[PDB]
Amino acid sequence: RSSCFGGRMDRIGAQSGLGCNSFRY
Amino acid sequence: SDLTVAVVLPLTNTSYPWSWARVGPAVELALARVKARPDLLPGWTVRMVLGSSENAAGVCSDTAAPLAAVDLKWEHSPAVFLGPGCVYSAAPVGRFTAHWRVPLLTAGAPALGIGVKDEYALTTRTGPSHVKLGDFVTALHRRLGWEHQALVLYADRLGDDRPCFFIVEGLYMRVRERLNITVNHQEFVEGDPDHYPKLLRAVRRKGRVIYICSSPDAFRNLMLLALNAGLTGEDYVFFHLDVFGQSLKSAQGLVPQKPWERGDGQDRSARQAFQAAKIITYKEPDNPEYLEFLKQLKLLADKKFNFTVEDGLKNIIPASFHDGLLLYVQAVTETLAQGGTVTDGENITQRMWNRSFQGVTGYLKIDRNGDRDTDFSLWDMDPETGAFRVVLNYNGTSQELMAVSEHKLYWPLGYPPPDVPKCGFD
Amino acid sequence: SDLTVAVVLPLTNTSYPWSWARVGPAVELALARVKARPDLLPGWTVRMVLGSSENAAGVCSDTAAPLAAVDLKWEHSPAVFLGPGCVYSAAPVGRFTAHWRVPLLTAGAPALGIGVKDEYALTTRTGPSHVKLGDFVTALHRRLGWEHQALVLYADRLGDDRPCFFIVEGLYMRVRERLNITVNHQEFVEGDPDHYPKLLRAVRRKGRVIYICSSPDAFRNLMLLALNAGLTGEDYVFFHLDVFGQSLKSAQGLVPQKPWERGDGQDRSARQAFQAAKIITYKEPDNPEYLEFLKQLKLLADKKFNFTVEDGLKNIIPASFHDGLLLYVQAVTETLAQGGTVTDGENITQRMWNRSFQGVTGYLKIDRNGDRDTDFSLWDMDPETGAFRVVLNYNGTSQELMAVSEHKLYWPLGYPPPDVPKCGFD
Ligand SMILES: *[C@@H]1O[C@H](CO)[C@@H](O[C@@H]2O[C@H](CO)[C@@H](O[C@H]3O[C@H](CO)[C@@H](O)[C@H](O[C@H]4O[C@H](CO)[C@@H](O)[C@H](O)[C@@H]4O)[C@@H]3O)[C@H](O)[C@H]2NC(C)=O)[C@H](O)[C@H]1NC(C)=O
Ligand SMILES: *[C@@H]1O[C@H](CO)[C@@H](O[C@@H]2O[C@H](CO)[C@@H](O[C@H]3O[C@H](CO)[C@@H](O)[C@H](O[C@H]4O[C@H](CO)[C@@H](O)[C@H](O)[C@@H]4O)[C@@H]3O)[C@H](O)[C@H]2NC(C)=O)[C@H](O)[C@H]1NC(C)=O
Ligand SMILES: *[C@@H]1O[C@H](CO)[C@@H](O[C@@H]2O[C@H](CO)[C@@H](O[C@H]3O[C@H](CO)[C@@H](O)[C@H](O)[C@@H]3O)[C@H](O)[C@H]2NC(C)=O)[C@H](O)[C@H]1NC(C)=O
Ligand SMILES: *[C@@H]1O[C@H](CO)[C@@H](O[C@@H]2O[C@H](CO)[C@@H](O[C@H]3O[C@H](CO)[C@@H](O)[C@H](O)[C@@H]3O)[C@H](O)[C@H]2NC(C)=O)[C@H](O)[C@H]1NC(C)=O
Ligand SMILES: [Cl-]
Ligand SMILES: [Cl-]
Repeated sequence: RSSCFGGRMDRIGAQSGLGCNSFRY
Repeated sequence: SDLTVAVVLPLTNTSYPWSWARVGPAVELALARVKARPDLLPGWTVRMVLGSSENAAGVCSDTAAPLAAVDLKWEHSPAVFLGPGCVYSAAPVGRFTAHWRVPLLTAGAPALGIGVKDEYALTTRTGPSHVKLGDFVTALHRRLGWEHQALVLYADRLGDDRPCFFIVEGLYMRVRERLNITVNHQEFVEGDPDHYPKLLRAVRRKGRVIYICSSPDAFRNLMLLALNAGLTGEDYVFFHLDVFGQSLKSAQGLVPQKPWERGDGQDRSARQAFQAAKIITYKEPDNPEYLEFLKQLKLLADKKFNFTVEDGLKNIIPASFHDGLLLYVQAVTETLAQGGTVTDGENITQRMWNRSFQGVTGYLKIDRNGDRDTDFSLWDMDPETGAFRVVLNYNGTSQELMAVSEHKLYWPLGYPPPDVPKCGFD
Repeated sequence: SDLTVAVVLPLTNTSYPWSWARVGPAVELALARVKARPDLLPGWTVRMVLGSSENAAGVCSDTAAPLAAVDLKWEHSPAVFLGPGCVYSAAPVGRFTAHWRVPLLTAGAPALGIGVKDEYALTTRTGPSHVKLGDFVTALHRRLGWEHQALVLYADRLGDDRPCFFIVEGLYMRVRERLNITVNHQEFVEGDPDHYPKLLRAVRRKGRVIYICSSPDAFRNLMLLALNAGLTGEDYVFFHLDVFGQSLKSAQGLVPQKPWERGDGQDRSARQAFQAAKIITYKEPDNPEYLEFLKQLKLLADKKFNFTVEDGLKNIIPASFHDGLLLYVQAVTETLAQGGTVTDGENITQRMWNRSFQGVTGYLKIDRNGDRDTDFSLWDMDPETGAFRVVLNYNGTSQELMAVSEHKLYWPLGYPPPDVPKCGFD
């Protein structure tokens, strides 16, 4: 598991990160 | 001479709010009311073709659902799709129906990205949206002085539709869009005890206004540990993002409402803990048409679906499918009334959008974006009895917080604690 | 009597390593060699039906590709699918073909989740995988004493296939699976200047062994800023995750190789900065069959595809489509040779899996998981001339790091700097 990586491959799950460490969004 | 409505929902699994055993009779009710109305599609015999969104294991599927969509599209060439309600089912079907120029209606699919109607064109959401949760949280913060920092904890079950992720995503993005405060977030796994030291540590390091999206028991255990570690309502407030009220009984009977009660000898401890806890849910519709709808839904589902529809907030999903269907039939009839056809997807959709409507759920407003405004209730406990009751109500169209039955928001310090502690978080 | 091969790739857009203008002639070459081989499917006339994975704007689509897959499946009932190479195209098509019990072959789709063959059943990857990049990074750390901490920076263009995200996900998951060291990660936006103070600060706060997946210019600018801020090879090492060697010319000519050279008067500064920089790429195949394949690929693409195939690492994708196709044709012939049929997807697939093969890319090994082992080169600059050259090579099947042409890995201190600084990061 991972808070940011491994969660499906649909653009619906990449609209905010939210588990990830990002400067965007 | 007849309208073809394609349905892609769970036809066999009856665990989802949008399962067919629950949506099917609500849709049959809406069709039977279209017949009895001479102002809604007079003469058209609206037919329905069904397609299951669930895979072989019986859970909703990012594969079975879009396959079902293509299969109904070429076999029946429908004018409108109904469902799916799962996010990962609805995203591919939504993109198909957008490409096919066929309107899509659903009371599910509340995820942030479905709202990008530039992509999910002619998708109309008549149920809740998770950005609408962010509107409520925004209004709550504006009305309570929290304008700095909040912490969000959320957990899902591996392999589900990730409902808490999408809930938190909608709250997070909309709230930072409108308040630009610091929203810390953390994912955990409910069954993994390693996370509970980590969560409790993050609770007392990353926020004091704390939203938690989890199961009732996880939220309960988290509260017990927060009391055991000396986190009380004088410094912390724990909102449970329980939009379907899973931690509560139905609003019909079962008086009173006790989520901290469990029968494990910890109930006395849990009540003292839950003094710092408030529950955010969808609002139960008030209007008497809703209660009459519930009676007819229960009858028709126990009749032609062999299913027992129990009371609860989840019934607003079949009720909204029902309302959305009627809202659509009227829009078609209006399009026909000006020379259009049942396939003028864009014309039909724009008649439905930015429009108020009266349905069994009462007043329902489709916003400019094609999404139903969503009303929320805030539950709080009575320090005398300990039971939880609605004390605040949020009208999603007007974005107003109205007190409910002259109740007040309980605070151990007489007023809400600050979203930032004394001399910083250190 | 004949074999139907369905293709879902970019038929019009020629910007992708797996575009048809480049994969098409390499497949034409592989079919022509199947004809000339009396030991590969004797008598069968292998036909090809094409379907474009790209949408109306001409980029690879999570919608056009699965629609194309359904359209070819019902119109031609193929026995095998070729492509897509984009992750978001390949994931839905993969789930369809898994459900259809049809084998899938692609030299693209390198994302971590395609590796879950429990879901993407009968998907065989004959090109690179990003978990294999994690294998290489693992072996690199084991051979250099970095067993504590690394930092990964990555950036994508909004609306693309997120190649750097998936690169970093593969590296991240595999490296922590095998080494369990702390891998810090941070996403940025290349065009947003606000991020560069944040990145430079995170560079000197979150790691000293630093991997960056970005465009060549972003990596260059980051290096320039790191030198300007006093970050040299005595404490920091910056690996550029440039798997297709975009920051380098082709290995055929263009001697020498200078990625820091740009012609903006900063080139003298960039060279001193790039003293701390090394480039990780796929390995150029050595065997003379590869060079002969390149010549025939260039001839056939300029002939029947009106496209000019230039030299570079990207040509390993069409070469692997070619090789995978032959590896599949042999597997069918073996299945036919024991009474099987062309539709025995599981039998055909298991003959391909856990199998070594000889193709134009040389020795290629399909692992137990259905994924081709991937070899990587490490580029380093010569402190005398400043040009970059391969100094280390990774064999993905044997997981061994072999020095190249008696070169040494350049270090300003004579040995690699520690992955943790003196008295902590403070
Ligand atoms: C959440 O906030 C929403 C935003 O204000 C509320 O919407 C309002 O809803 C009311 C009715 O529910 C609606 O009132 C009028 O709507 C008609 C359109 O303007 C108007 O023609 C009506 O007037 C007629 O009927 C009345 C008797 O009812 C007569 O006295 C009049 O002479 C006339 O014949 C009706 O008054 C508002 O327009 C509407 N506002 C907006 C901005 O849409 C929601 O009701 C509220 N929900 C809850 C549950 O509180
Ligand atoms: C990356 O590492 C891989 C793992 O070790 C290497 O794989 C090895 O590849 C070699 C050839 O490239 C292969 O050698 C033998 O393969 C046959 C199967 O065992 C065997 O029958 C062959 O033997 C025959 O031919 C030789 C002459 O070539 C005769 O002398 C023999 O008597 C016999 O007739 C051949 O020797 C290894 O088996 C294979 N190892 C594994 C574990 O798969 C890759 O080659 C390497 N790649 C690079 C680019 O370095
Ligand atoms: C009706 O739908 C229910 C929820 O969608 C479903 O409950 C869940 O069932 C799944 C099995 O599909 C359980 O989980 C597992 O999922 C994968 C698939 O095997 C495994 O690899 C995982 O490790 C995990 O064990 C869920 O835990 C379970 N959740 C709940 C709340 O019950 C029902 O089984 C469905 N029922 C029917 C008849 O279809
Ligand atoms: C061939 O494919 C190329 C890459 O897939 C593509 O380049 C890219 O084109 C897109 C436009 O589709 C550019 O971006 C934009 O994407 C959306 C859709 O409009 C916008 O909302 C965004 O804001 C963004 O502007 C990319 O920037 C661009 N990238 C590169 C590296 O060029 C080509 O256009 C494709 N060409 C043909 C003929 O199909
Ligand atoms: Cl669904
Ligand atoms: Cl593709």
